Amino acid sequence: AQGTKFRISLGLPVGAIMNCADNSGARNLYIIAVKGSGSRLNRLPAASLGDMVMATVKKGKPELRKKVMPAIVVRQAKSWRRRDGVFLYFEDNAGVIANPKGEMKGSAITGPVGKECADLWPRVASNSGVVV
Amino acid sequence: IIEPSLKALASKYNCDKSVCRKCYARLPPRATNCRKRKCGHTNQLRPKKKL
Amino acid sequence: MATRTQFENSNEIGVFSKLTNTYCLVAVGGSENFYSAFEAELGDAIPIVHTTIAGTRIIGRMTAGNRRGLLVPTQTTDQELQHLRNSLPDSVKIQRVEERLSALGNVICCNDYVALVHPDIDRETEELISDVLGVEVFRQTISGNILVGSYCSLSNQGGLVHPQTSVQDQEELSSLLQVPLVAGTVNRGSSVVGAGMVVNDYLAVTGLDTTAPELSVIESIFRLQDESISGNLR
Amino acid sequence: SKVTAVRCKKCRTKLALSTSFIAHDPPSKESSEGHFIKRAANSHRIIDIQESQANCSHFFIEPLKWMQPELQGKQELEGKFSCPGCSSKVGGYNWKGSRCSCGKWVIPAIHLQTSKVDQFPLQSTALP
Amino acid sequence: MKVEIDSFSGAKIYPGRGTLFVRGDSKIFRFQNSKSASLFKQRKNPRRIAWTVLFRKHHKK
Amino acid sequence: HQHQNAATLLCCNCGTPIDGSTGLVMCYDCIKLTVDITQGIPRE
Amino acid sequence: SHRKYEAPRHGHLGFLPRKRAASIRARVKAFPKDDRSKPVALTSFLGYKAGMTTIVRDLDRPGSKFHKREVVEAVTVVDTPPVVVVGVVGYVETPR
Amino acid sequence: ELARIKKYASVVRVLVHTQIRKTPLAQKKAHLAEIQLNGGSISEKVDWAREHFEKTVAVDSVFEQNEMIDAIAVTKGHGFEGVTHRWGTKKLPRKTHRGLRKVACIGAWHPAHVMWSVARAGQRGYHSRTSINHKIYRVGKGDDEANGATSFDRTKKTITPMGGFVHYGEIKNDFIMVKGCIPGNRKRIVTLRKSLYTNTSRKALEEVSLKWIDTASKFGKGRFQTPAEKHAFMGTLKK
Repeated sequence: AQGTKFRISLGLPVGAIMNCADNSGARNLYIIAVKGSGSRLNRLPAASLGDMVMATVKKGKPELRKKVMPAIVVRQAKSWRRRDGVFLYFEDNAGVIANPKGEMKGSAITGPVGKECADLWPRVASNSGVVV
Repeated sequence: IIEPSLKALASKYNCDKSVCRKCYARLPPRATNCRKRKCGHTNQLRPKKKL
Repeated sequence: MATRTQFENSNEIGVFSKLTNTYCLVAVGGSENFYSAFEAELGDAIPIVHTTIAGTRIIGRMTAGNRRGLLVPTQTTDQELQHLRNSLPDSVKIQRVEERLSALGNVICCNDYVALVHPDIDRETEELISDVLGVEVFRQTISGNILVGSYCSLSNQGGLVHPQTSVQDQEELSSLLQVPLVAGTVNRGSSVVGAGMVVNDYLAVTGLDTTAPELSVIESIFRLQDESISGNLR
Repeated sequence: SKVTAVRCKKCRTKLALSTSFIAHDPPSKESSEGHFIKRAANSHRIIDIQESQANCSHFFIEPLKWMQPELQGKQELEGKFSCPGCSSKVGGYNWKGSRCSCGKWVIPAIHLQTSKVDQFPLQSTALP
Repeated sequence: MKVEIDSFSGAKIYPGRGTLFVRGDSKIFRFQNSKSASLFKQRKNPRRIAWTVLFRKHHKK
Repeated sequence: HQHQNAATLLCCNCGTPIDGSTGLVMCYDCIKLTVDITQGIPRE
Repeated sequence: SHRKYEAPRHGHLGFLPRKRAASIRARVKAFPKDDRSKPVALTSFLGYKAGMTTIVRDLDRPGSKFHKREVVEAVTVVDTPPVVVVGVVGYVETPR
Repeated sequence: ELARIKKYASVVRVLVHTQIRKTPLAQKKAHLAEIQLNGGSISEKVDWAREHFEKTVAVDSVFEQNEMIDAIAVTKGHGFEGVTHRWGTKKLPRKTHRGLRKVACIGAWHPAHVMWSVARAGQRGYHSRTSINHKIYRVGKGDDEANGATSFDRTKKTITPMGGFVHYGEIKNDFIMVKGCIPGNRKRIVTLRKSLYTNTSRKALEEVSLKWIDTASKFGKGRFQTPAEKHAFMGTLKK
């Protein structure tokens, strides 16, 4: 489901609590896995801007809580290197929740969206207000 | 679409063989013994199943 | 008429293409099958342009345009701006726009005559849209959503809107847009109707998983529908 | 009722009208024809039983005018054809059978698969 | 190749130099080095930092 | 005269007429048997 | 007893020993294959590495996302004065 | 003796040496080496080297732009390094007595010997390495003040940055500019070799044309390229 993306710096390991950018009632997401992650002894699998993570809701609507459901990172605080040269980074981490196809459950996104997420996922760019 | 004069021409190389029961080898249909050595030249042969 | 096709394996066409009355825009990473959809049906009337915007392939959601003009965001480079000013005709004007709201496609829903913009867009853009596109600008939201370009496909004839939309507010927008409006779903139950499909006067292209009752609703409000080769020879 | 048309998806070409459609509506539902039988190599031995589907997923039409150069040129017993503007596999022709997905038999068959084609009314819009 | 000016003081940023910062209120900030960046995190005012271009325009140096 | 002749939604799967708002625009007789069922269990 | 959690080896075994080289000029172990149809030219060159600097170029690789796009990249500048020949030496082939 | 080489002697090398006086190194002792020839008809190979005794051999006669080469040198050294940074192994936890930057289990009981494959501390660096497939971007001449200039840049400058290359000096010579890092530190004698095999895939056949060269100061956070525009930016100063 996930296409080709150039490697960017991994800023979100397992156990991170990122914000929730959409309007599906959830307040923050708790990352428990990264889809397509590697395998190394004692290594925590880490996420990045645009990866697809399995995540639970720790705060928000009680209907959304206590179930594991996939999510997509839209902002990142660790600085990454774009190919055209610049090192950039947002202010906080953020994610939106999705079905395992990649379609989005929320209606809109507040805050800016990273550009390598809008190219990779077609639904996130449809609901994005500001692209970087 | 297959013109069964040619289907009979191809089934001699594919379907009309025989199979050894022990080593699963592909053998000629008039054979009596398997030609390999890792099954000990066994003679328990079956025909190959047709489609 | 109502042709269906898809970019690489995605149903949405409005993200990856921008179809107008006098031109067309497509992204560069396409197969031979996706390009042959527009080339076979538009012919040589309007120029098809392969382009990218801001280093992206989402040019249907970054740009905003109609018959008369095109608006591109700030991160569009000078190499991509000089390419568009050649391939498009001399009638259309291309203008770079300085925004905080970068994605102009989700923000602006426009045609030849009437445009709806996001309510938190600023006044220096409202002066810019009305003089470049030559369109009256109306600040208004689709009943529950601020992204008016993603959830409301619009043409000169009619306009398809978000499915969860009250009838009492459709009559508001039809009073405002002066075109008849129908709510519906495209791509087998996707509420994002502006990003799933594109439209102009003589063509409307949507995704491959758009079902047959959904395709009836599209061509009806847009009024693009209308034989001797078929017959019995026994 | 009114006449209808069968337009090709991704071609937008009218492949077949009504005044066609030999619809053969009832399946048999009995054990010899309503079920799909897979025998064995020998001795009339049933290995599989499959239940037929709900609705007949084809359109059995008369041989039409646009089909004629594929049926005159290299005339054979079975094959397939396409839309005349996109070269996509729409339906096959067969002078044997291929009952329906739902199962009866037909006649010598000109089947038009209802996957990747759709049916619209020939009259004006419904105006909902 | 475009040369963007530094948002803190006044400097010019040739390509492949210095960081970029996207603040949560949708505004893009550019920085040429960690001097003008780490003075931005401490909430300093560049109309009162003396070496900046924005200061030397204010007193007409 | 602003005219909004829409028949708010028709359906996704079948051709049956008007459904309502708030989602589920799928003509309930469809979703009872067609779509998946998403039970996915053993029943014996 | 077994290792209880498998993991790949640390390090590379085809680069042993890690001992200091015999000279600051590293030897060339092997030269390219001789093709006697072509005119006479040399096979290597000696130079002195100076430093690094940065470059910007238009990437030209079709089917990539960075096609017709500027990329920055790191290059190394090796200072290269002209090199003068002072002798020749011929080797015969023996069975040893 | 030259009739001896023409009759016998399958392969033919040529003893060359650099010119150390045209170089900001403090060393006065040149580096002698061998270079094999790949001409034809080994009587003709020594007829080539007969004409070139005490003759200079240029750079552009050997290499050209967009060619894949190899870079062979001796690595930067670091002296006696421990078992963690040499082999990249895991650090022990904090609670361990008498040292945590070690390797815990050297071996098993049988065999009663330490095997050759364990990680063990010693010399790190100063090894001979070969790095293949480095792509040449620019071969600039010596008496040419447009070394840093490009077709899209149009400013007259050398590739020596402001204040010179750090720890090196001045490139007032010919030079080779190649993509990506070369083994060995600065001031190191580096052998560039032709490619052993013909490469095709996609990346050897690419042709590059540069946009811009970075000649800002390497001596730290350099913010100007040429000193003609440092003076225009800052204005008139006291000195």
